[PDB]
Amino acid sequence: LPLFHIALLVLFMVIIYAIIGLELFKGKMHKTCYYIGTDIVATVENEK
Amino acid sequence: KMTEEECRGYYYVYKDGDPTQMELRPRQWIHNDFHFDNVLSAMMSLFT
Amino acid sequence: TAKGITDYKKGFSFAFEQLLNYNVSRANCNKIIMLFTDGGEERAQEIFAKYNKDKKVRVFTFSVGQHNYDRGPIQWMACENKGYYYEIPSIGAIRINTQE
Amino acid sequence: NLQPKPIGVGIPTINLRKRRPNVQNPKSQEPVTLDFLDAELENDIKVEI
Amino acid sequence: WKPFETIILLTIFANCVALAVYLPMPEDDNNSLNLGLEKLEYFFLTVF
Amino acid sequence: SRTPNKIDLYDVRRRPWYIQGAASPKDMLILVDVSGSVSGLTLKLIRTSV
Amino acid sequence: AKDDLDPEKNDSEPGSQRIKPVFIDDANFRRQVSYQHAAVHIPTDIYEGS
Ligand SMILES: COC(=O)C1=C(C)NC(C)=C([N+](=O)[O-])[C@H]1c1ccccc1C(F)(F)F
Repeated sequence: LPLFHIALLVLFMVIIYAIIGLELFKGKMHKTCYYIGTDIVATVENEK
Repeated sequence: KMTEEECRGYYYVYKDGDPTQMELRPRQWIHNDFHFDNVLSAMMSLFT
Repeated sequence: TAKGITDYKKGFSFAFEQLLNYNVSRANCNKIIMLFTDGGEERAQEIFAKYNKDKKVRVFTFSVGQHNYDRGPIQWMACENKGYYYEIPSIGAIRINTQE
Repeated sequence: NLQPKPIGVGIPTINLRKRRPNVQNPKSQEPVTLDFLDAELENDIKVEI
Repeated sequence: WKPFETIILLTIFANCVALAVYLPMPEDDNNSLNLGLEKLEYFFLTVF
Repeated sequence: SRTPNKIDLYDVRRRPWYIQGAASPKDMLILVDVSGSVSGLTLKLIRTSV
Repeated sequence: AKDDLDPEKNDSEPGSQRIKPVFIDDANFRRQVSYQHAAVHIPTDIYEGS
């Protein structure tokens, strides 16, 4: 009962930033480097 | 290879889990970066 | 595709019957059966008593992959039948145990 | 009729979309087992021979 | 009066041990103790 | 081994000439365990052993 | 066999000492060969010096 005005502030803050991110970063992370001619993603051994 | 004496020469890694696609690398006896080997390293491990 | 209950009794009945065809053209020399499996809770003592009471057949059991299933029964089967036991955890371990 | 090239099985299908450019798969080890009824045209008077 | 509360407190402790000894297995496979512990479920289900 | 970029994976034991004189001919019979527990990394390994 | 024959290499693993042979070219072998000794093939994942 004391920590509810906080939990409604956290919630609307996750709503604010989620929407901003959606506008700003929507559909932007869909290109990686591949091996030429192939469907094999190229990374270094410790790289994600 | 379970002892340092056997951990010599070369082994095969298999990229993308594929037993047709493998490369040759040297095997090496490696120590963990955080260990409990003396008391002072053990305090560094436990701080982490 | 893997699906369903493990049964080492219907697996070694089917194996022995296959081994006894004698109508087909055959090598008729070393008769051996090798099973690839991870862990076994049943030793199937009954199937080996009759099908190979005199141990004509040789049984090799292979435990593969990194897993926690019990390997004692499989080792026992190998020991009972004058076969051998081989683990394979890895792809680089396949080449020297399937020739050994 | 016997030739140096290995005896082949099936229609060869390799996927170009999944072969890395520098890993070197196994080439071949099979024996060259051509049969007499496959080196020459088969008869019934040759299966007797 | 007294022991009715201490027999169901050890009956529930046995149901909680029964849950914790169950071994989840992939792709509709089982062992023998998972078979006997689902026949032990009918006991706790008839006591409660 | 490493002076070109193709690397030999040739084993004498594996060789057919080595094998015929290693041992006598044989009627084998591979059993494969296909129960649910095997599915995963282990199932992948079996197809490559056989 | 399968080692660089270049004289200036000199790896010299412990336990072992190599040979630089002289390698005449030949017929009945369609490759250069030495008749003074036998080569040795060690497979690749096997360490030599064990
Ligand atoms: C000496 O203690 C330490 O090594 C510490 C360890 C190993 N862990 C971390 C994160 C600490 N730190 O620098 O904040 C101190 C620690 C930790 C818990 C409470 C108090 C302290 C104190 F060191 F600040 F007292």
